[PDB]
Amino acid sequence: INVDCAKLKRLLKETAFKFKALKKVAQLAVINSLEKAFWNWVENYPDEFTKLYQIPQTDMAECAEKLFDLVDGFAESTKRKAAVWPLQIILLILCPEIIQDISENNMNKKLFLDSLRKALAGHGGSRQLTESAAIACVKLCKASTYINWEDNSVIFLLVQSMVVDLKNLLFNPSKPFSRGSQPADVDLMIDCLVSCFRISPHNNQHFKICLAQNSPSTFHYVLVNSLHRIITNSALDWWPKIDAVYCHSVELRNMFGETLHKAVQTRSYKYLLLSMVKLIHADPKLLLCNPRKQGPETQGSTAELITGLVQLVPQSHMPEIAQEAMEALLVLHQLDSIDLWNPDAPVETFWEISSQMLFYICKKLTSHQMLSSTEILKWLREILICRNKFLLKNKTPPICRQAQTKLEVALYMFLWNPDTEAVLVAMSCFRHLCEEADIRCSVHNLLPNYNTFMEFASVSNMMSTGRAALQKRVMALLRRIEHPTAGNTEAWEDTHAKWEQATKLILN
Repeated sequence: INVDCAKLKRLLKETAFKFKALKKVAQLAVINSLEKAFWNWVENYPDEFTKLYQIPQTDMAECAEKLFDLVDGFAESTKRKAAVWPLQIILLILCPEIIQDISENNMNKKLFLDSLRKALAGHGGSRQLTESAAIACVKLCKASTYINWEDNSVIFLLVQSMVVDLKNLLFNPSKPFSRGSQPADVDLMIDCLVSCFRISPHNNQHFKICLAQNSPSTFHYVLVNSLHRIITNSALDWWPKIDAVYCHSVELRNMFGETLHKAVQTRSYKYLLLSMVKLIHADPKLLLCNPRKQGPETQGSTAELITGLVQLVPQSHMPEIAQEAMEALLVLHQLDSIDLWNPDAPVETFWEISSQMLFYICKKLTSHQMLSSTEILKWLREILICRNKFLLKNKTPPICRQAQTKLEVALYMFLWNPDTEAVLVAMSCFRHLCEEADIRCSVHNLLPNYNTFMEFASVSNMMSTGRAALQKRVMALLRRIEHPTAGNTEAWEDTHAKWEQATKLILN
């Protein structure tokens, strides 16, 4: 439920005065709800928590102390004590004066708080107390990033955060004993890392310990997920940002290379690659706002990245990854992002890599029939539009006419495709091809059969019916063309070869 500050006071007051003698197993779920609602109160209301640290409403603390006392009595230092500790911590955050006071009756708070530090180093005790202390401290760090430099617990934050009692339990390159139910609570991990970044942006040890190659790739998954979170969940901790992260980038475009090489051939590499391609979808600049090794021409870095993406779209072993690779390659082709592909002379490198990408796509597409093919075909539509705009925003075929002809080879070869959708999409995107030829220039000697292509646009956008009637319409418009082309002839020969194998197969 939604909970505001006065509403929170009402909730905790009501639960407080009736919180006597309630059932312990009932009180466990009560404590869990009391934990959960506080975060919603944090997230929806931006600055009311800020106000708490300027004008202390002592009524909230007075209400919270009774809950403190009964829950502390409820522990008896048992396993239940663990379930005390997270909500227990939140409470202290809700008493700004007793934090300075704790560092007569307030001595009771000391008997967990120092004990908290005593359990934060994992000194003695059990694993359960250690884990619960870690969860509580992570929630503490997550809370205190909403404070704006009042320094009440920011000094206490610096005490318990950059201590290895927080780090070396979680960010330890070896001994990841974290828990047994899950290999590592990546939500716990991500909250600790993200909070530590948004406290000290220019500190870089915690980035370094996970971006190491000899570091286990679980840390790498944590890092890429955390970067996606920083990309998305903005406006809170608004003063840190990814701009300091921009420079620390070369090992990312490297790590993409090694992980892609592994994913060509445990099993979590798939999830890790999925996360990285999702991040590339999230922000284009990060992998390429870098020292441009694309500038060196022996192997262009941005070109290498694009080819590494393109190697994934035809493969159906990892179909969902193909869906976001699809999307990411679409996003890189945006009007702003392509300028980032090369700081200097972006036009040549952009056109070369776009021509190479269409060549590889059309060759692999005409090579064989795949299940995703129609979707891939739809993708080509958008790709064409973007590069069309590019030339219009700009106003040479070493390879461009080769991939150009290989495009309409695929268009004609899908004009016979059994599925209706592929026929509609190809017969639609013929207009994009002819409109590109229009933007190139009149006489249209560069592209013959132009009026037939406009007629393809019309026959695309009258009507949708059964397969047979559109087949006759396609037959008629194919009959109506008159000027031979290399692409037409090549498509005919390829279809003839396919027909020979098909008929030989059918007869036997």
